[PDB]
Amino acid sequence: DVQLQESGPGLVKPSQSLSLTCSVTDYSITSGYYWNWIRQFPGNKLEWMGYISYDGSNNYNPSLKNRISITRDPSKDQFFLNLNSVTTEDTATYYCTRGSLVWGQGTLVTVSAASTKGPSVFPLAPSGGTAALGCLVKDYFPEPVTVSWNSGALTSGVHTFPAVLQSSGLYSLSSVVTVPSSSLGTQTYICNVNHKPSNTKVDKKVEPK
Amino acid sequence: DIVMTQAAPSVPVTPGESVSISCRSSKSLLHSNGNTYLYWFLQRPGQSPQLLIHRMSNLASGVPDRFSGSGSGTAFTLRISRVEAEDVGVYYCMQHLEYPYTFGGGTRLEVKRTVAAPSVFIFPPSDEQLKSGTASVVCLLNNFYPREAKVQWKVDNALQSGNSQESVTEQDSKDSTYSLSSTLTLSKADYEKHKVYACEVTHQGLSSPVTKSFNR
Ligand SMILES: [Ca+2]
Repeated sequence: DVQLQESGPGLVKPSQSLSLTCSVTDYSITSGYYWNWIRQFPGNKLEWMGYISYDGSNNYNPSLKNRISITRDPSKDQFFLNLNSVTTEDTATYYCTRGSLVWGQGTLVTVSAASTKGPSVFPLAPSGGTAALGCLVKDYFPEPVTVSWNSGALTSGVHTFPAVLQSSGLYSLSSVVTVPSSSLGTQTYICNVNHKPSNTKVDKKVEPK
Repeated sequence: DIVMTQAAPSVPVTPGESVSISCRSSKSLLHSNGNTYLYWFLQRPGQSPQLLIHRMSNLASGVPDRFSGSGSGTAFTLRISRVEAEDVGVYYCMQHLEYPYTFGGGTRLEVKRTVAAPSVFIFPPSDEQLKSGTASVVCLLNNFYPREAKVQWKVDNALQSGNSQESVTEQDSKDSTYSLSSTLTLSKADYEKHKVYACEVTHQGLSSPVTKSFNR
């Protein structure tokens, strides 16, 4: 079935241009529908930015209309958001949508002069019945990281906490999982950490200490 | 533009009971065709918004019979019959009468479930981390309710202050509990000076405070 996937840099410098790509899968963008960009600010407010329609026609929110362009390349089933002259006010999660029904997963864009930095991943080692283990994902920028366990096979009992921005200006979170304490000797537990903004994947095996 | 307003930032509800989420529009959403152009969305924790209701009262495909929309031209209600744990998240109304489309500020659904004590866990800094000259000591509180908890760090029985950060998950889609991490940050030098690192948790579900500790 149809799916939408945003891609783009997680970081844009103040006063520069933000460019995001929506890749549409299993649908021809010239066929039908209106293709929207919607963004969600920190604090969770939603703003509709504009569309490109099936016929290449545009409508933009007067909020942005001088700074925004929505274009497309049907040879790749992609449509694009360009936002000029970004400020800190433009830091948000950006979603591409088909009408109101089909939404991408969203892409976070942080407006900042700082460089990207990939995370350090440290084990949180089980110190019974069940036991908790996890990964401490520290010193990365900007958001987000995603954390999976054993490549997506372990999803029950997982908590990945919201990131906290440290005084150093770098983010940190933990991901933890509840696990049978009998499987600690024979079962391998690896946390899969993905930091898209720096194109860094880290795999860390969490072994009993 | 049309301004969309949701007066309550959140609404409490006991699971199994019913709840109403309200929205107002600054202009009638009834068009010259009889349809009223109001959408309702749920955003569950970690996910994108999802369409529930379209044209004020029409159930979108896959959305249970428990959700229903009603209202006039300017005042709308999403009614959730027999609320389940899976219903948690933020509910947003959106008008699609005229461009620019606009959303209400959202209403979080808070499930008011029964008391549940936290399972507490403590984790020493890894050897890999100690190499960089910083020690992070993590205290984990799992699946508790209500949200309020007091987490106290004790190093050699000396109560800590100023040197920790907490993070709490959104209400869980499956059991409606919260989890919390508390990360204690010290230099390696400050870590090696002491022996007993302890996390003391106070919570309504605990008749007495649970302490977890380790020796360095
Ligand atoms: Ca703001």
